[PDB]
Order: sequence, then C-alpha cells, then structure tokens
Amino acid sequence: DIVMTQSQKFMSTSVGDRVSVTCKASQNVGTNVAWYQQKPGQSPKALIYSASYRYSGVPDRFTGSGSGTDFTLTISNVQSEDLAEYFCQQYNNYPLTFGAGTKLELKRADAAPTVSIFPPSSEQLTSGGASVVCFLNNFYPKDINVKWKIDGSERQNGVLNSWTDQDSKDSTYSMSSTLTLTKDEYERHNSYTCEATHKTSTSPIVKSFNR
Amino acid sequence: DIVMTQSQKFMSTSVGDRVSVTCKASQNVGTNVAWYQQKPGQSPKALIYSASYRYSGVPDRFTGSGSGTDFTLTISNVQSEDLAEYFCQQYNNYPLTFGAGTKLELKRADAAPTVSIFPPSSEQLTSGGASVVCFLNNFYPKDINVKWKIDGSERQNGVLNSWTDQDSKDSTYSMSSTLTLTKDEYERHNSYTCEATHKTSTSPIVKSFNRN
Amino acid sequence: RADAAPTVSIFPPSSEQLTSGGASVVCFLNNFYPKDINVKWKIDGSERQNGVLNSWTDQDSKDSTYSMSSTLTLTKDEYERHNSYTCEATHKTSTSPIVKSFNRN
Amino acid sequence: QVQLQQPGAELVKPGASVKVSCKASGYTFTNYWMYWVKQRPGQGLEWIGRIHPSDSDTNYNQKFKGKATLTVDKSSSTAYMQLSSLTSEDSAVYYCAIEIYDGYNTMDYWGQGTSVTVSSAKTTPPSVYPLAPNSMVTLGCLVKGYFPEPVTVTWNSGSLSSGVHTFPAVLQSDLYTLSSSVTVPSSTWPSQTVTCNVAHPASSTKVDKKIVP
Amino acid sequence: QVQLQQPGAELVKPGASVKVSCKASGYTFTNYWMYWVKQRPGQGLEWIGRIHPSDSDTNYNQKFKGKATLTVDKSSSTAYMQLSSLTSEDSAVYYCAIEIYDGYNTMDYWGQGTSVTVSSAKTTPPSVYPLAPGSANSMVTLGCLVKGYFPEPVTVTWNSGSLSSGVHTFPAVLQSDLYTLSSSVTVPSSTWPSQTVTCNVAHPASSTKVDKKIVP
Amino acid sequence: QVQLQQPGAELVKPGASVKVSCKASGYTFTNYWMYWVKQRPGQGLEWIGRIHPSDSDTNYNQKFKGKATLTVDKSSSTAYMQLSSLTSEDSAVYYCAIEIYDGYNTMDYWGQGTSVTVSSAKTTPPSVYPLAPGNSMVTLGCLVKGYFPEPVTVTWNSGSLSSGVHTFPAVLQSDLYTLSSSVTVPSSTWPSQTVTCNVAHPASSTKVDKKIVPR
Repeated sequence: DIVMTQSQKFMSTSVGDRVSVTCKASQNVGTNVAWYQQKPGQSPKALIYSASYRYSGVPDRFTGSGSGTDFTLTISNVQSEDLAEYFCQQYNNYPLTFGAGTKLELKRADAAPTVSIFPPSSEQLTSGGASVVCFLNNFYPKDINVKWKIDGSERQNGVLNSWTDQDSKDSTYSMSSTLTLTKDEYERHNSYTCEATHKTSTSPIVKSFNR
Repeated sequence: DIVMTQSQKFMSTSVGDRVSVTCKASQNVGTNVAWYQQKPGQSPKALIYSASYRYSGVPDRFTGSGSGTDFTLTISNVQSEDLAEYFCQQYNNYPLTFGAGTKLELKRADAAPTVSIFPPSSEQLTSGGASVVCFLNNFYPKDINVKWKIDGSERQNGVLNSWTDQDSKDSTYSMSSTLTLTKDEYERHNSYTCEATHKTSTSPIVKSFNRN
Repeated sequence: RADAAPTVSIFPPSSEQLTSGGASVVCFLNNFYPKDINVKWKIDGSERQNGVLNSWTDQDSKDSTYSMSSTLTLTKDEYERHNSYTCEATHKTSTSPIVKSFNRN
Repeated sequence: QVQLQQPGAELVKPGASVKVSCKASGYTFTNYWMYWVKQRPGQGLEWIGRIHPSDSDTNYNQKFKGKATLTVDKSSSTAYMQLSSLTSEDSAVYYCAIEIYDGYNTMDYWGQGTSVTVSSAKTTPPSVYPLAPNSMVTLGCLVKGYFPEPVTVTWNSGSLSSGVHTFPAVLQSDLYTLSSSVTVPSSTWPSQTVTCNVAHPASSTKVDKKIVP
Repeated sequence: QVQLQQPGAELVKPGASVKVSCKASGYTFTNYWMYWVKQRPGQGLEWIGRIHPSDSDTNYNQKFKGKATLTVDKSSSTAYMQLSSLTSEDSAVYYCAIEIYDGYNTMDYWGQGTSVTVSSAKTTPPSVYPLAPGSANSMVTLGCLVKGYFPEPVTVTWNSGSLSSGVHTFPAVLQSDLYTLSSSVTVPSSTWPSQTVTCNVAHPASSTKVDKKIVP
Repeated sequence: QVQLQQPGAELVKPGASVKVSCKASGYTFTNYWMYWVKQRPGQGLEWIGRIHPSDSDTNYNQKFKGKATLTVDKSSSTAYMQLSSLTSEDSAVYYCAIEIYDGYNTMDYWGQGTSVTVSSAKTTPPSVYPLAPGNSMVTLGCLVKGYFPEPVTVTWNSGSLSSGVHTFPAVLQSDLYTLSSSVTVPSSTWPSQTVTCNVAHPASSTKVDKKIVPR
C-alpha cells in the first residue's frame, strides 16, 4: 500500500505562534491528501481535503500545502484548544492509508502543582476497600514524582497513577494518584501522607491527614 | 424453619395513643429481627432492623425492642396514616421467615354512612347490561347491611359488595354495592332502592330513583 | 389526645450570626402533649433566665400535639465566655428531664 | 377566578392615616356588597362597614363612623378603606370580603388581610440564620429582628410542608423574631438541599437561606 | 435515584413458565443483594430467595428451589426470577427488593411488585362507566364503575391524580372469571359540574388506558 | 440535523462475532458513501472500508477482507459492519462517517464510535465514591472504581459545571478499570450549592449521580 510517513511524532510551539507537519507519501498521490484532527476522547475531525482546501467551519489558521509526495499542514496563531493529534491521509489510490499521527505540544513556563488529598469515603469503607486519592493539578512540565507514606513508611504498591493530556485551557498537566488499601489495613494506621516532587522546587509538596 | 409467632392477628388503639405488637421466635435469633409495614395496595416498607434500629425515614414513633426470642414493635402517637399490616421477620437463620402479620385498627366514635345511589349509565345500557351502584361512605363500625329493592321487592341475586379497609384519614369504613341486571329487566321495573341498615339508626337510610 | 414526650433539638449560633456580634441558641421542643412544659437553660451548668424568649405553636393540625421553641439570645462576647450550653425539658411524661446540650470547644 | 387582592402589611405613624386597598378581579365589581372586617392580634372579629361599588352606598358601624371611610374606584375595580388619627388600638388585620350567590351555590371570598401597624418605629428587614445540627433529622431557620409583621416562611418554596413547625413571633424592643423547624428523613439531609424562604413585603425582602452542614 | 422497575402484571397458562424482571438503576447493580418476596392474594409475605449480582451467588428458600430460579444480566442491570410449572398456588405478587447501607443511613428499596396470575382465561379490558348523580348539597359525590376485566390489577385515579382527597377506591371482586371494582370521589358543589372530573383507568395486562369524564 | 448514531460499547467473547450499527438521520441515506474507521487504543487510524447505501457497492481494505462485512438497511437508514472471529487485535473504537458536499460547502459527520472490547471477562458496573475535603477555592473529586469494559462518561452537574474539571484517563488494573475526576469551584459554591458527579457506564446500563456531601 501507499505509505504516509509523518516523521515527527511530536510538534512543539508556544501559544500564538505557528507549527507545521510534513507528510511523505511513498508514491505520487497528486493532491488527493486529507488532514484530520483528533482531540482526546473525540472522533476525528476533517481539517483539509484536496491538499489545500478546508472543510466548512475549519478556521483560516489551518492551511494545507504540497503536491505529489511532500504535503504540509500549517497551524498559525496556535491556541491551547488546538492540542490534538494530527493525521495526514491519501485518497488517490486504494486502499486508503493514514499517517502515523503527530501530536501537538505547547511550551510554557513552569508551574508548581496544587495538591489535594482525600481520605476514603464512608461509602467505600462499607465495601471492604479504602482508597486514598491525591490530586496534583495544573503543573508543568509533565514530569513529576509522587510518593505515599503510611506512618512514616513508604508504600509503592496498590498505587494507581494517571496523567491528563496537556490542558486545553492553560497547557498545564494534571495527575491523579490513588493508594488503595483494605479497610482493615487502613484502620490499622493513622497518618497518610502524599508527597509531590516537582522540578519547580527542591522541597516536596506535602499533603497529609490523620484518621 | 424458625417460627415467628405474632400472637395477635389484630392490634387496636386510638389516634394519638400507643400500640405494641409482639413476636415470638421458636429459637434464639439474637437481635437479628426486622419489622415491616405494608399499607393496603402498596409494597412492604422496612421499619426496624437489628431488633431496634430504624431505617432512614422511619419516624421515632416506631421503636423496636427485645432479644433472643421475645420481640416487640411499639408505635407511639398513632395516626390514621399508620393503618397497615405489620410483619416481624427473623434473618438470623436460613431460611428467612416472616411472622403472620398484625393488622392495626383504630377505635373511634360511631358514624352514620353517607349514601349515594346511581342509575345505570346510558353508556352501559348500550351493552345490554344495567348496573345500579350504591356508595355507603365514611361509616363506623364496619358492620353494615344493604338491601336492594326493585319496586319494593327485595332482590339479592346479582349483588356485588365491596368494603374498603379503614380510611387512612378519619379511620372510617366505606362500602360499594352494585346490583347488575340485564337491560330488558331493568326497563321492566321503575323504582330502584338502596336501603342501608347500620347501628347508628333504628330506621334504614333509604336512597331511591325512578327510571321513569 | 394521649400524652406525648417532646422531641428536643438544640442548635448553636450560626457563624453568619456571629459576624453581627449577636448569638442566639435555639432549642426546639416538638410534638408534645399536654401543652404544659418547663424548659431550663443551663450555661456551664448554671441556670440562666435572662435573655430567654419562648414561643408556643397552636395545636398541630395533624396529630393535635404542641410544639415550643426556646431561644436564648446573648452577645457574642457573652457567648464565647462560656462553653457548655444545655437545654433541659421537664414534662409530665417523665420525672427526669430530657437533656439536650452542646459544647463550644 | 374570583379573588380579592390586599397588600400584606402597612406601617403608618401614630396620628397619621392608612388607606387599605382591595383589588377585586374575576367578577362584576359593581354587583356585590364589599364588606370590611377588623381583627386585633389575638382578638375576635369586628364589623367595620360595607359598601356597594354600584353607587357607593354604605352601611357603617357607629364605632368606626368617624374613623373609617369607604370608597371605590370602578375604573380599577378597587375598594378602599381609610382610617384616620391612628392609635395603637388601630393596629390590626383588616379584611375585605364578598359573598356571591349564583342561583346554585353561595361562595364567600376573602382577601388575605392587611396587617396595619401603628408605630413610630421604622421598617427593618429580617436577618435569616440557618440552624444546622437517627432516622430523622431536625433542621431550623431563625428569622431575627424584623419590623413590622408579617413574614412568610416556607421550605423548598412550599414543596416541603410536612413536618414543619413555624412558631409565632415574639416582640422585643420594637423587633420581632420567630423560628421555624423542619424534620426530614436522614436520607434527605444533608444529601439534598433544604432551603428556608423568608419574605418580608414591608421591606421588599426575599431571602433564600440554604441549610448547609 | 435508586429504582427497581417491575412490570405490573403477567398472565400465564397453568404448567407454563414465566420470567419476572426487576430492572435496577441509579446505583452499582453488583454491590447489593437482590431479594425476592412472594405475597399470595390476601396472605402474608414469604421469602423466595436472594442473589448477589456480582457473582450470582444465591440463597434459596428450600420451599422454592425447584420452582424459582434467580439470575441476573449485568449488561442491562436487570435481575430475573423464573417460575416454572406454574400452578394456582403461584398466583401472587412478587417483589424484588434491595437494602443499601451507605456508611451513614440504611435505606430499603422495593419494586412495585409483579401480579402473576396463573389461569387459562384470556385477557379482557375493563369497561369504564361514569356514575353521575340523578337530576337535581354543598358537596356532591361522583363515581366510576370499572367492570368486567381480567386479570388484576387496575389503577384508578381522578383528574390524573390531582383529585386525591375524598376518594374511595373499592377492592375488586371476582365473579365469573371477571373482576369488577368501583371508585367514588366527593367534591364541592362549586367544583362539579362547573369543572371537569375525569376517572382515569389503566389496565396494563390489556394495554388499556381509559379517561372517563363524569358528565351531568 | 445530520446525525450518525452509534452504540457506545460492545463486549464480545473471543472467537464470537459482533455487528456494529450506525443509524443515519437528517439526510438522504442513499446519497453518500459510508466510511468505516478502526482505531485501537493509543494507536492511529485505519480505514476498514466504505459502502454506498444506494446499491450496497463496497470498497474494502484487504486487511479486513474476511474480518469485516459492510451492509445497509434502507428501511431503517442504518449501516452495519459485522466483525467475525473476534481476537484481541480487534478490540478498538469503530467509527462510521460520511462526507457531504452540498454544492456550497463540504462537511464531515462522524459517529461517536463504538468501543468493541474482546474479552472473556463479564461486565462490571463502576462503584462511584465521593471525594470531599477533610481558601478562596475548593477542589472536589469523584472516584469511579472497578468497572469493565470501557468506556465511562463523567460530567459535573449534568455538564453545567465544566470549567476547572480534570477527568483522568482510565487505568486498567487487575482486570478492572478505574478513573477519577476533580473539579475546583469557588468556596462560595461548595458546600452552599449542590455539586454532583454524573457517571454513565453504557456497557452495564448504569447511570449514577453522586452528590459531593460535606462529611
């Protein structure tokens, strides 16, 4: 089949600036090239058809160029709402083939996380389980270390970590960390500490509670 | 199976007073006993669990007590809305078994029935049948007798009678009596009479209509 | 109707009221019979009568019982000078009063 | 629908006057006598007078002869009762009422009544304070320091009417204070929002106070 | 809102089988025991069994082992009780119920109950006749005759439930394989005949909904 | 309005088959090609095939020759893609889509995508737990624990509360999925007003509204 390359897996820029994506086709696909946008959790959205023509509702900021084998998608005046994965696709020959996809990244200043800790709810305790949840919201860059302490001893098991994609409002990152214990194990200890280590400070951000 | 014996099939009191229904377990069930209230035509509602603990929304007027084999449900400040059947239940042993149920009754003063009679509707007369209906509403006590007279002659064939439970507002009873005839036989007579005999009067309450 | 013991509820002053320099401790005595009832306010175990205002409802249109709200109103300074606030209800339904109380702490 | 609309309250100075209005609607205004009844707080019913809107024909109680004046405005379907030289004895609720017989049934229709307060004190809106603390839970609402009467207190805009006890107001230094309790299932509060709605038409005050834990 | 949804009634021939459904919503279906209770017409409550929808673990009353089978469908959050080899003793109302303790309070939740009728007769919708007083007080009593239906139950309301006070709905009586009940309402003479009074009758076993106005 | 309605999730045992539906409405069904796209989790887009509902003419990708079969039902204006002999590699989101050029503008319309999960595990509905605190703002949360399969939809106050919301991607652990969601609101909003976490799990027909109650 015809192969659409897209050499870059990630593209970076700042809010208000511009970015571009190349797409290399293994053979001549004329101008029968389309560009799609996919935000996380949503269906793909067609941006460009026929190499350079926009679909209805696609703003001027998205411009497609190229013919033959070298096609480029250019996004100007980039805003945080443009955070998505972008695919090229040829429809000049069958079967229809897509590019690997290029995800947009937005550079910005560092930001320390706002950390919040939540004890197990009374409802969960009736189920025999006990989850302690620690939210780490709106930090940058995405790299962050989180540790759990139970009465001074570290626990690195039964922890479920999940990171959001880059925030569509302020380009920051957020992280949820869940320490799950049995109700008996939970009631056999007092202090439950959540420690966040981020490059914004050498001192960890500490949130704790005594049950 | 554990036998949950509610000694009384009926419990009686007055509005604002208190009533207590007992329940006897054949074996020691600890305090694993529940109580249920079921008003007529409605699903059962749980009142007490663990012999003495109330379900959410159950007023404090409902209290449970007892341990082992003797248990008691007590309803304080009884209102007409508390008219229902009350079941004890054991869940300490399998299978789970209920009591037979104790129906609550409210004592009140006598009340003469309000009697209304209704000729067959013109809509029913198109079907070939004719029903004469007599409502006897809001009387006490429950014992009442209705006699259907067709042109001054007693008719007891084709009489359908139905009594409600004690009313949840004033603790009275109501009765509906329907005399069903064919269309041709209904038109063969003129005077249709509903006579109500109740202890609130030596003379029957009479309601009549003439087919003309 | 038959006699009925009251349901006693005590309520400390709201934080919204404390911003105004005033403080009212409210005690509710609901659904009792007969109407005769005595309420004693105990501030740190000491009976207080100054600043207490009482109000009775009319006979309840559902169960024919009576209800009464007793409110002890004092200044915010006088409020935070004590800790134990107690509402005691003496009724003919029992010799021992029904005691509802709270602590500031 | 036949109805008689009266204002809830009127605050008038001692020695001054008041003019209670009764806006009639839903019927021919000039077809029925308009009656006026005075009720002191905690007392019985007294008859002030009556007036026919057709020609302003009047029958007066001699007690209120020199004080009460009855008039009507037919262009607005409104009847008025004016009191003069107001004393503290004139502080009362004043009702307008009609009786309609239509050849089949006899219906009576009453206005809500106008609480007339004769006082040199000025209006004060109420301060509404929440009262937050088994299978049942008791909530409360404190309506402190308003003048004059009345206030209207409901729960959840009237949707919560069972288990409510609204206690009569007490007077202290020209200020009224009442409380209202409500008892709801433990599953209702604090799970769902319970709101105390207080209306004081004398001060044009409408305050909704949610009972928050 | 936690809800258990049961159909109102089921009519099954003797010897056949029926599957009662209890559709759950508003909560985690697999977190609480599903209970089933039987109530014969005029009799008391009997416990059939319980099933935990998480793993379909069951506790059966030995009286109903061969008769009742409890299953669940987690993909639709529905519990099923199948009754087999139906006899006259199986004509009853069957309730599904759950009990939720949330760490603060304990609440019970019941389905409306499914009225199972074991009979060889077919369905018959009710005839609804208005009961208007004779030609020519401060209060007037109106009525509604719901005649000749099968099987139970029927629902009777006045003005779509707006009229609740002064209502007397009488229990149905079985005669010649047909049920008949009546309902009366007492309203002010200023209400009727000036305003419409409507008898709303629903018979789910025949997909019947009749609104009968009481016309003078 | 032009719409393409697709079911949320389909849980099919390995070796079995499944039929994914795409109900069209608001336009002439037989006037536009219907495209089908497959997207495996964390992967890219793959073209399955296309079909014209007028005459059921099809263009297939040879990769999905014996795997996918496209059909249409013109009486219901519904397109179907049947997947056969299901394996783990078939677990993906499946989109239907059309392209309309009305002589003025070119618009694309997509279905929501059907999350087909191939597994021997049975459905498990989620357990929704409130996250209430023990400043000018307050952060509330919602723990959606132990469900299968994907997906679940989480909204706050039926979507009326959208700003300051972070919904975290689901993590698979011990054959079950779990995610969480946080919302930050003015301190004058909570606990004075109601804050409700709305969780929807279509694979189990579950809709749970959990209010964030202070203690």
